[PDB]
Amino acid sequence: KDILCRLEHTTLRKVTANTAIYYDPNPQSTVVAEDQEWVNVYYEMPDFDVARISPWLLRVELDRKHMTDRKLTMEQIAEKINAGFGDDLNCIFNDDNAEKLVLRIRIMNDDDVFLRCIESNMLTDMTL
Amino acid sequence: PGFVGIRFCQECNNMLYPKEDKENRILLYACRNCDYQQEADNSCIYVNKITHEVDELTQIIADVSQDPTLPRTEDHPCQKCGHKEAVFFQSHSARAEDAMRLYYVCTAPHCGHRWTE
Amino acid sequence: QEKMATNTVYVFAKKDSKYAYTGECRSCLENSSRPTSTIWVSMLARGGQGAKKSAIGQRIVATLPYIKQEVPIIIVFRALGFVSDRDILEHIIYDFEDPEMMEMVKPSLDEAFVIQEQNVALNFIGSRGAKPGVTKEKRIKYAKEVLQKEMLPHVGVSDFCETKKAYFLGYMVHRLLLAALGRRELDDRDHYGNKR
Amino acid sequence: RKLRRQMDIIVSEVSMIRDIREREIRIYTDAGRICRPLLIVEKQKLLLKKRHIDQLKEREYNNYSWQDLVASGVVEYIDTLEEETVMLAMTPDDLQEKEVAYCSTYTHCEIHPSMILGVCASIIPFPDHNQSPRNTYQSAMGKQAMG
Amino acid sequence: TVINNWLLIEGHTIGIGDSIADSKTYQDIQNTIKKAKQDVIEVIEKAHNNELEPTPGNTLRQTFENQVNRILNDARDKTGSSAQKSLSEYNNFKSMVVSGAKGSKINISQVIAVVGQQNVEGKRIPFGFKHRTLPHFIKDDYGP
Ligand SMILES: [Zn+2]
Ligand SMILES: [Zn+2]
Repeated sequence: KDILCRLEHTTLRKVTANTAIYYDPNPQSTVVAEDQEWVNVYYEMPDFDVARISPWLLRVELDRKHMTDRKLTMEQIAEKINAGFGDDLNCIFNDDNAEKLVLRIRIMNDDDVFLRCIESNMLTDMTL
Repeated sequence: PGFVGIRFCQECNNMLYPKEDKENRILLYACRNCDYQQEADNSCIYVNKITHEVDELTQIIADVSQDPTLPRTEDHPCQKCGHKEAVFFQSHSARAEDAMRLYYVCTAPHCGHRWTE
Repeated sequence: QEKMATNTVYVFAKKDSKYAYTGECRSCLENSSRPTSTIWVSMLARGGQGAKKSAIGQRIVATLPYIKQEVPIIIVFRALGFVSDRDILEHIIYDFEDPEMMEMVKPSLDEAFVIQEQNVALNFIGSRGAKPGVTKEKRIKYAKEVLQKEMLPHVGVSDFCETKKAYFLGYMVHRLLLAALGRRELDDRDHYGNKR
Repeated sequence: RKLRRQMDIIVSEVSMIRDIREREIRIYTDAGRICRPLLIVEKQKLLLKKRHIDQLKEREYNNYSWQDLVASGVVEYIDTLEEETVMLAMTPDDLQEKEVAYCSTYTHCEIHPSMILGVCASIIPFPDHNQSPRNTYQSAMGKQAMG
Repeated sequence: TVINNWLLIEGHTIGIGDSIADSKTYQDIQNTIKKAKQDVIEVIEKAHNNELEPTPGNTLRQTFENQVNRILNDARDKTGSSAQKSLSEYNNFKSMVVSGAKGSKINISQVIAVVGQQNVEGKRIPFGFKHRTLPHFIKDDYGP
């Protein structure tokens, strides 16, 4: 099964449950009812300004079933996204506290639909 | 979460488009034909359900109880009106028909209740 | 001799072409010397991006008779004298309480927000025809002639048949959307209710 | 349908189809549709009563034809679109008597199953006991027999 | 030459007496058909109530389709075997099959016991009408 997962072409689309984009200009007061933001709250990763200044974000929720079957973790997906997108993107994942597997993606510093374009370009050919 | 609907203008009745406020850091719906602005209701401007967990009972209509070619049962009474007879059928849809789920529609007149077994 | 049933909307799947689901209606008015003229209402597939850094959604595009280019649906609806996006959406999607279908039609609606006038819409209709136009003049009339006597003769060929043709084109687009959703199954070319 | 079972306004060939799952009702009056007559089952009961047979045996005397039975609202022509929305009984001796019920919601009844065959497949004795390729080959040969 | 000229003395035929089994064999065939039909019906009632679980590798509809085809193929094979145990060594179908001159055991099974499942494109008869194969059947009828 491990070799089977290491051979099959697994995109982000086959693993994601649903996705959406939001406008959350204050990560401290995230509008999407999560306190895992403690990371950003105490993160010294560039706060905003030229960084998380992008208020719009990509909130994508994974399912537990395909993450279990493909033998994947949140950190591996985040690392693949970071490697494929450089430092233009910021990814914050979710620990194994609930079944809701959350990836929040922000633009690091065309305007707003570019996030949707890279959402399509990330569902298509990430090659996890 | 939930779906996002198309916002509409009030003057020229075209589609409103999302944009940011550089001053107050809020989302505003703005037209492109005219110059009209509206305060947003939610942060979710785009959504995409990919796992496709849809409530099939919404797509079910009550009038399908009048179909003679649907099979009936007196084994499952209606929860609302207590009528003992109800028709049952499959999903009848794509992005579906991988699981054989029965959907019941009570055939009693002027109740039209549907449910899932 | 068998033939496909005329004046009936069908939704097929050209799985090899660039279109996900293609609708058609071999429209032929009874007791009309002219033959049938099939209109296609196709949806560009490109399930992901439209080979662009901006083209997100799938765009619905119509193949009209005597017009060689893939005309957008919204262009035709504007060319029928329906300028508002709200009115076109009324004619296409009959419920405003199912946001999923509106979201699916959103990219096609957002392709042609540049063209807002009936004049410009008809000018774009006349552009790239089987008989190309000379100037702004004699090309508006050719596009009007195509929209009057070429597509959908079964809903009527008259000056007051603009709104009936708009209703039937909205029905075609709505059935294509239902096929793209799967709420209605695709149509069979060998079902003998589809043949004459 | 009540007008078609009486031939008041709508011709017998015209077909109504009520799409029930999706709210549509389409009436076809085209020239080229292919239909076939079927009995009409009101109640699990047939509308072809004994009096119809009594008036039908005595043809050339009562001038009671097939068209009179069509006008009586007993048989009607069902085309292929309308077959998608009809519950068709195969034979009345089996599918109107109470049993462990199959549907008990029949609308039409087939006149006789042997009328599904063509002209050359109708001259085959016991064609259901054969194999289908053999029936096809006999249909080919039967238009070739000397006579 | 010599085998034909002996066949003149012996004689070989085939008839309707070679296609009829005794009533005990017919009872066995009908009992097997009834048991398999009831098994298919109870598999269907398991599938409706979501009590059928999907086989790893395919959808639930096909776990169902695999189950139904497996049951019907088992019925066909069992009925064929129970039919071909009752030739009484003079049946001319067995005379031609055992020699291998013309026919096989499948032809004997189809003539005597049961024709079996009919297939189009390797699967069962598709729903040409709206969710039914013929207008005589109720909609969404996955029975035999
Ligand atoms: Zn406006
Ligand atoms: Zn009820």
